[PDB]
Amino acid sequence: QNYGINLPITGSMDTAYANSTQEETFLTSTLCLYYPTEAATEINDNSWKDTLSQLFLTKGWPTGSVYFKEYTDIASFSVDPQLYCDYNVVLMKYDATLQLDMSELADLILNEWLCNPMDITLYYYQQTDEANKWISMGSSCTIKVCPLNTQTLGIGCLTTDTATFEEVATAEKLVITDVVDGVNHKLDVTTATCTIRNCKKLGPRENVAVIQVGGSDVLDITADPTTAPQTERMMRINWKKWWQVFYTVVDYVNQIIQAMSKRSRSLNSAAFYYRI
Amino acid sequence: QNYGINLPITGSMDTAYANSTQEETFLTSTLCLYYPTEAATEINDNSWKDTLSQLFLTKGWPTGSVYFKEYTDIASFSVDPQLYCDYNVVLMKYDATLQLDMSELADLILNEWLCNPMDITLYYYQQTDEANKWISMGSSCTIKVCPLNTQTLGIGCLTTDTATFEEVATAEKLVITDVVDGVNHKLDVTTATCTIRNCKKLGPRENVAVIQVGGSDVLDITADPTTAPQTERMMRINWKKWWQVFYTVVDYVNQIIQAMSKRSRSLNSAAFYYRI
Amino acid sequence: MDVLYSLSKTLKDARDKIVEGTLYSNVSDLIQQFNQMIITMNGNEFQTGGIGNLPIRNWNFDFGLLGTTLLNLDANYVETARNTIDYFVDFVDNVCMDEMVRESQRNGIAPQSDSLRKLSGIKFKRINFDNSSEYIENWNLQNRRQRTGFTFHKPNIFPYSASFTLNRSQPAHDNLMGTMWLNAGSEIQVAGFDYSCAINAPANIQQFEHIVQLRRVLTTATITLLPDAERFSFPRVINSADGATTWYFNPVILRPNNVEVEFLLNGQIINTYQARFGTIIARNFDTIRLSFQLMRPPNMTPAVAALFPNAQPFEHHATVGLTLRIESAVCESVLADASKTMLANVTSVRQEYAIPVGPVFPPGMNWTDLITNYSPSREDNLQRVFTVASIRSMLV
Amino acid sequence: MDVLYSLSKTLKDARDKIVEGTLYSNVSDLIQQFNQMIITMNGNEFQTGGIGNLPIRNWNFDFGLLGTTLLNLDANYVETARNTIDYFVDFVDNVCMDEMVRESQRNGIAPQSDSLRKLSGIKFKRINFDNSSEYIENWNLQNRRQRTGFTFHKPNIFPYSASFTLNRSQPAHDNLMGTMWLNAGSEIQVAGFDYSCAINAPANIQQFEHIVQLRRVLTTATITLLPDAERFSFPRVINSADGATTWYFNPVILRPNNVEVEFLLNGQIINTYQARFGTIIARNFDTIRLSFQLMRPPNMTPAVAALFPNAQPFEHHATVGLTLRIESAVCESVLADASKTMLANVTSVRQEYAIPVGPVFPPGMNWTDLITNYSPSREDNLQRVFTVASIRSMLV
Ligand SMILES: *[C@@H]1O[C@H](CO)[C@@H](O)[C@H](O)[C@H]1NC(C)=O
Ligand SMILES: *[C@@H]1O[C@H](CO)[C@@H](O)[C@H](O)[C@H]1NC(C)=O
Ligand SMILES: [Ca+2]
Ligand SMILES: [Ca+2]
Ligand SMILES: [Ca+2]
Ligand SMILES: [Ca+2]
Ligand SMILES: [Ca+2]
Ligand SMILES: [Ca+2]
Ligand SMILES: [Ca+2]
Ligand SMILES: [Ca+2]
Ligand SMILES: [Zn+2]
Ligand SMILES: [Zn+2]
Ligand SMILES: [Zn+2]
Repeated sequence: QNYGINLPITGSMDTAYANSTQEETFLTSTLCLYYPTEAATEINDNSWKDTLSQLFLTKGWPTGSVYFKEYTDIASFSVDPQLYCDYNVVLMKYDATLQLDMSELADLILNEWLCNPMDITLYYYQQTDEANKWISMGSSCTIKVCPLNTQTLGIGCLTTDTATFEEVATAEKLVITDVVDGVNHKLDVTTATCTIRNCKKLGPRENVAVIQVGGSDVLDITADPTTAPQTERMMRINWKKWWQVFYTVVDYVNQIIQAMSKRSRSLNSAAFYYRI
Repeated sequence: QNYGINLPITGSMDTAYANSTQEETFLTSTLCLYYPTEAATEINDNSWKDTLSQLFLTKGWPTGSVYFKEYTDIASFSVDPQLYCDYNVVLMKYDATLQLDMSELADLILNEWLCNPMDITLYYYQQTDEANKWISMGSSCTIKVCPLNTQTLGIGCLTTDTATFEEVATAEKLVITDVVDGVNHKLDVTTATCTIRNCKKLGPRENVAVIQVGGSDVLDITADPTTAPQTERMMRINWKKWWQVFYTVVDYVNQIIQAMSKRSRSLNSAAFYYRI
Repeated sequence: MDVLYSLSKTLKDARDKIVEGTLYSNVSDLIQQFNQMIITMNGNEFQTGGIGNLPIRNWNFDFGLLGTTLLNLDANYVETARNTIDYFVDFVDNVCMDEMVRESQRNGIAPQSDSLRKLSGIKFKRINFDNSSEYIENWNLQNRRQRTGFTFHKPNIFPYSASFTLNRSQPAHDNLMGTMWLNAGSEIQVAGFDYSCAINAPANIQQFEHIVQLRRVLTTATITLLPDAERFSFPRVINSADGATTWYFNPVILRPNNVEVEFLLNGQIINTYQARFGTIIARNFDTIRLSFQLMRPPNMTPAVAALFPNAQPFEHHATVGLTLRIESAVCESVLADASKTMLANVTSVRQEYAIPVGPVFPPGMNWTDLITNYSPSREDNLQRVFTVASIRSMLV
Repeated sequence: MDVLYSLSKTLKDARDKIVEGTLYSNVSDLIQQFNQMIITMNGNEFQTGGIGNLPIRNWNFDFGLLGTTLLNLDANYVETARNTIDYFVDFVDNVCMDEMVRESQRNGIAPQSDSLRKLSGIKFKRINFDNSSEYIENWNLQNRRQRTGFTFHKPNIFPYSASFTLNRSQPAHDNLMGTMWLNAGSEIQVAGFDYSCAINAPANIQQFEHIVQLRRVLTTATITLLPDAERFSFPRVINSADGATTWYFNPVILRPNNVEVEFLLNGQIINTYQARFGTIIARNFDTIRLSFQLMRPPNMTPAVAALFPNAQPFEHHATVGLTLRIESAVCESVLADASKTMLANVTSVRQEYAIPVGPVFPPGMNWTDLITNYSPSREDNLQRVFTVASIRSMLV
């Protein structure tokens, strides 16, 4: 009711715990499962979605509340991951060659971003703070950078000649560009094919959990080299069949949801802060 | 916040006024000016965006803060409008023929919406309360309605025969359908080229301003026939040249922003909140 | 205190009763009292203090007695008495001024000036006689911890406060729900405003509650309760709680619904009035809880229906008022009121002689600060200076 | 009260001094006082105890005087005295118990039991003599409205309260800024915690404030102030404010910065200590304002730099603390404390005889509820029962 203003909340250290709200949340919340195409390929069962829905129903989720979304691969899914369920579980297959992209994908959907437009060829752009990144997304993101000095002359690059621009991204579906802060950079991007946005990492996103299937711990959702935070929403499982993976996800859905929380930026309380 | 949103805020009616926050707002905000193609065509300058940015700088905005987005026309712009900056001023050209489409676009961008997906092919949908509408967007949105009764048989229509449906929309980019509340309806929509969502108008969107270029006051952002609220964010100007229009927008940017409230910008750029 | 009051009372009685032509039997007791005062005061030296700009004054008493042999008083007798009375009145006025401009944090009820401390000695107790004024009566009663009472017409009990609470708010400040109030002196004007007119409230009712905590208990209070708050019924531009911006208020007054005024003492309900507005009695209370509801009128003429749309923008904001005036009450503690001049006298004396701010009272004897922080030490010092002010006003 | 105390004091003296072999000159004045007491009480009927399970006891006094003629006391004298003393001690104990279990909203300072009402009569005032105990001395001073004083070791001035305030919080409770405190008895332990370690705070400083409003003014208070709050310095899983969920607190303690402890009276700074730890003195205050700061260390070793990342997740939460113990203080009102047994005596008596809850005190004489809502009526009743309990403990 008092939207758009922060008020202190006081609580006594002896208030009685409410009962478990897990059953009510499962009843009144939707769960979107994101899996690669090859998972459905290897399952081969036409009615597998219905079977998993019934299994979730045995786990307490009402029929039709759980959604099963499909994506081709990590690179294509990364073009614009749009997660709209209350709870999102993204199954991500591991690949040694795609490690950074995997990280990028995680860094794109495990955190909340406030993104403004970027108009290259008309503005020079700085990255103000640690949280100011440039998120480029599209069919093919190729980004080249020319750092300017205080006199606007490029450093190791000629503003007139784009060919001398230092190159940071080549044919990427998603790329997070972090440049030196306090330096104005001219940018060259395939605007017709990729869009770049000036984004601020506001904070973690709590309704999305990425389960990495096979591999080891490789995700890095923070640009700082000295931190590789393995949060509770980044899980990892060893596998040989996708059916076992899905059965594990259904069986331990309580643990998955416990590691997740309702999107704070969303819902009525966060009204006139950013969204809703 | 959320643990204190439902807590009172108390203020004394003698608290001294703070200084103007306009300069700080411009220093920390982003401005998005939306104009039609004819504007850029008529200006016929390749450095007019730079001119506008520099003039805004004279008016206090930093260099890379004012952004320019072009749309073909009112009907095209209404397909998934994307409001990007903190402050979004839309120069909407007036047409005596596009009156309802102007009203629908203004309704969609001057109010906040909470939208859920509809399955017209399976379920029969009804509009619960006076705020419950249907919003259909697409390349070609044609929507036909068959009202039903408590026994599910149609009235003036047959569910099997779509041809008898009481058509409400044809060849539309954006349409806001408002049917009688409490009556179950069966819908035929071009699901191939049209997406229809069950939406609720939560409230005003205060960071979007609409300047109607030319014409009279014809906007009707409210379905209720008895009310046509003209708000601070629904401006109207008379024009002969687009350059004078943009000069007027730049010069009175103080008044325009002062007529808009920040903190209304969502994390996403959509005109609606999508909830599964 | 009783001795200073007795001196002043004797001098006032002598001024009123020692008049040309009067029967000696009219003044016999008064003359004996006055001569007792002369005998007691003779041979004593007093110094009224030099605090602030109040000048140091020395007082020496060597007076003759008033005659007792006349049958009727004559002009010579009256003038002879008036000389002594004038000296005594000047002395008592200076003693009262010296006491009023002093305070202490330990024994604020005890004398603070040198003259009043000297007068507290046993030898001056002979001067003591009829202690009939309200303030001296209360002083003697509370010295024995007997139940006291001060009667106040319009007791200045509420510290000045013009505030508002918002229960529904947002940066646009165009759909606001809350209350605004002025608690000033003996009056409370409160108003609950809902901008939507309870369009989406359950039963279309918006409940408003206002709680006022009195710093002292009031008894036998007569109170007027009017439905409307005329202070919050016109358009206003009101600062925000943090002062960042202003918001517009455009009230349209609806009669409050289910009005319930509770008067409580120590959290227990003593008095309760429901939908009553003429004149009510709160017999003993320290808290006032006002409940009033904005009920959306189910039936509206076209103008009324137009004023209240189903959704935003809301331009005519439904406001329900309330006005509570404590016309008269009784408090066991001294209070400023509309009729008495004690506070004004003490403040005037402290301002005239530029008394430095002390450790007990707020600067300038500001009543809002005092009644907000009405501590027992402040109460003791205030009762002392108010009793002394009344004693002074008997003469000056 | 003075008469009951005089009876008890006479009996205690008689128990301690009327001993075999003692010189009569050691007891002569006491024997006179005792004989006066016997003479006054002879021929009087008392009834004690008709509330709760307290039995009805009837008391009749027909006793002989003690002799005056001996040089040293012998066995006969001691035996006669002992029989009389036993009866009188039983009577005084029962009268004290009868008074301790009664309360009144109106005149709770005045006697409640019938026996103490009878003993307030003039025909018993002869019993009155040396009133030397702090509680009876305070009682007499309060009767005359002189400044009273109760000395307390570890006064129980703070009602028990273990709560917290979150100034920044989110549903996941992983980036939290706020304060948590225990205000219990004579101790205040307050800790300000920032999960980001003030990474984004202006100047890398997070300000924490904590205000404790004492229900009574304290004077001449000795305070231990220690930098750390050990109670809030270990990993803890805490219920949320509404109790719908639990959150995690993994503190890492940094020393507080710009520690400013203010002791305020009427909202004015009486005492103020800036970065002072150990023993401090608060001479007169009713409020304690503790303001401290988490200052992010400008220089860190690799371990410290690792504790506090630049952004979430924050696994180590920077906490600053403060511990404030009131060792000894003086209050104008009775209070429970660690050394006295008045509250324990009254509670024990009310529990042993199943005294129904009254209109003044909370059930079970709960001290937290009593000092939370320490009203004047509660204060008067409590001073009465505490004085009676101190009188009782002289004999029982
Ligand atoms: C909570 O759980 C308890 C224990 O099972 C049960 O008695 C109660 O009905 C439940 N619901 C509520 C609302 O307390
Ligand atoms: C506000 O404006 C006043 C007057 O122009 C000026 O003195 C002051 O420094 C300004 N800044 C603040 C923070 O009040
Ligand atoms: Ca990549
Ligand atoms: Ca180069
Ligand atoms: Ca950077
Ligand atoms: Ca890293
Ligand atoms: Ca249309
Ligand atoms: Ca038809
Ligand atoms: Ca409808
Ligand atoms: Ca309308
Ligand atoms: Zn406000
Ligand atoms: Zn001890
Ligand atoms: Zn919480």
